[PDB]
Amino acid sequence: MLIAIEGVDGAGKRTLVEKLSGAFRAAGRSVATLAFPRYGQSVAADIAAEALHGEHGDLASSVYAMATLFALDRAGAVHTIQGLCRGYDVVILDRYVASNAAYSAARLHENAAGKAAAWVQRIEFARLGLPKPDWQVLLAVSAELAGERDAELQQRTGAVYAELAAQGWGGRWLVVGADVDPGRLAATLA
Amino acid sequence: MLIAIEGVDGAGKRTLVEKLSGAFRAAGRSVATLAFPRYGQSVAADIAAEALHGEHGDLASSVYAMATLFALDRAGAVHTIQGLCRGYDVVILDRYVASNAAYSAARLHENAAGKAAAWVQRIEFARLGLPKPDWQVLLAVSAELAGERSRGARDNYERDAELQQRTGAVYAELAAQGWGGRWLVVGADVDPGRLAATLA
Ligand SMILES: Cc1cn([C@H]2C[C@H](N=[N+]=[N-])[C@@H](COP(=O)(O)O)O2)c(=O)[nH]c1=O
Repeated sequence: MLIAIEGVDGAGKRTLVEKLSGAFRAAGRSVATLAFPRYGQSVAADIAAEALHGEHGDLASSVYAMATLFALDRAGAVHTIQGLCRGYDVVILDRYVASNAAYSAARLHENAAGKAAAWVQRIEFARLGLPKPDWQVLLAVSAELAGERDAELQQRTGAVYAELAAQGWGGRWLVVGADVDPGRLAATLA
Repeated sequence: MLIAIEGVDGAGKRTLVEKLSGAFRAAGRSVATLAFPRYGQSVAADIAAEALHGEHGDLASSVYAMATLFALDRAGAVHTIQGLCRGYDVVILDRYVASNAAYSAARLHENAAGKAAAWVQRIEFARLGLPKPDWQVLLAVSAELAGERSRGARDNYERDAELQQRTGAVYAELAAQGWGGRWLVVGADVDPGRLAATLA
């Protein structure tokens, strides 16, 4: 089973990944995780990060260029993902293909049913061969709550996410809070 | 030996690569050739091509983004360029790192002393560790003649007549200062044998 954990930055994804992993193991299943972007593991991911820090000229000014960088990063992890999927019962990804769909649309002031989100599916899932996640778990957080733990882009990204999940973008979604009961979540995703 | 053929679009590089390839084979030197972008062999390349034809939203509008896809295309070809360099006496590349430096600077109305050229330098050679070619051969040609060759669809770069002229100008500067290594500037009527003899 392939599970993607999605949400805005500061939503609490890294932590929810561990908890959900802990719950699945307690239930007698093996679990491997992988996080994106794979900083330090792929040039695409490292250039994207740098671009976001004001490097590489006008690269960051292009929504589709940034999106492509994050996709090329995932493309280079296909062999890894396929490996984890053959060895472990559950593979949990800290951010996946929907992160590109959500942030790209938000930067373009589009919505989940827009072109950028449609484009992400055609590119990553079919052309690059990234496995479509069985479950996409949205750790939804309001703009207000996120602030506590780029606001406008972040807020709009949160909105695209809420809609992506409601529309079953790329598959079945589940919305949860950071406090969600690990054991109940694992049982629901079994 | 690694030789890179450079020039603007329609300059007639493809041909020169064939002719030079022959001269080398005649002189008893096995030759292999590779062209960039490696269409059909690199998703970065394929996407770059489609982006110049108006696809992938605002991709092509970023000078550095396009340069990056090409740089990433070549990076994923490092092992191959080395595999060729080992199995043949001469490797000929149809466009290489310099293409990226000339076009990127041209798109920015910059010259060889600009940031784009230096940026290309660091990321491709230094960071990505692309093998520096022993020879960079600039195939100079008339801007009028080159443009007509292409008019006879064309992507956003080919339709840009001023881009192609600035690209030629920057190219000449690159070769003139030995950007990235030793260059050789030739005309369309250059004799293959003579050139091959010179290069090797
Ligand atoms: C993995 C991923 C991240 N991103 C974004 C969200 C983030 N924006 N900020 N700041 C940025 C870095 O995300 P991380 O903080 O999780 O590394 O890139 C995408 O746009 N698409 C993707 O596929």
